[PDB]
Amino acid sequence: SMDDDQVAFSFILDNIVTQKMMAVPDSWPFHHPVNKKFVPDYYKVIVNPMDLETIRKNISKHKYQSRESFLDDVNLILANSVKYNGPESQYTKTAQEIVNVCYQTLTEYDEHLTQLEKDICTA
Amino acid sequence: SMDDDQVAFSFILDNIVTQKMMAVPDSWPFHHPVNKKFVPDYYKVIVNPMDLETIRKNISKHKYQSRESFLDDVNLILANSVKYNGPESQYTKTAQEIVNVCYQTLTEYDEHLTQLEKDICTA
Repeated sequence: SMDDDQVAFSFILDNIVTQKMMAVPDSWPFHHPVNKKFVPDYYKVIVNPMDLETIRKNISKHKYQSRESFLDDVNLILANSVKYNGPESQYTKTAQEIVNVCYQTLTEYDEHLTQLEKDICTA
Repeated sequence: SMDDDQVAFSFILDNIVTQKMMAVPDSWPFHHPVNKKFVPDYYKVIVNPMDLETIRKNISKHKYQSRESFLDDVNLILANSVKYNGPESQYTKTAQEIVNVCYQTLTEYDEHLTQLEKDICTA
């Protein structure tokens, strides 16, 4: 955590979220936990909610040491939207675009992220 | 088929399935229709089953003239796994890697696929 390699890794993840994922058009409903005021049954339907703010808080606490656990939480946003909104919902298409810009940016950064992941583990 | 644009389009889709999607680790359960011998209630729960072999058979018969109909079947695999296995299931995570690498590869081939789609449409 105090390790600069961990901090640099978390910093890159945070910027995937703020520069790319939160920039998806109409993505605001995914930026924060679902508000039960407007979606009253959400937490009765969805057992493990996930949203971009929760991921950013995990990043700020250095809870991700490799990209797989980060991508697992990102993917959960989409899977939850398939369950709640439906597989063909406009919201699900937006969530898949959030996933796509994340996944594809992770691919672009593969060699950089691999080095950081190794240096986090070594430390 | 004798239309070379359609054949080339299908050929590219087929290679997205065999080179990328079927190469996902532990993805074999998605390669063929679910075997009810091992998953006895599957077809009682899932009304529109889908799998990668069925998609490949559709590709061989040139069912897809654009990426949209192809993606509809790809996303149906994921929708079925969210419903049957749950949003957090290891199987759903595998399905999401299949879907995610599919979108990423389609984006990589965008310039080829857009031209082919237009040349199929004009005819």
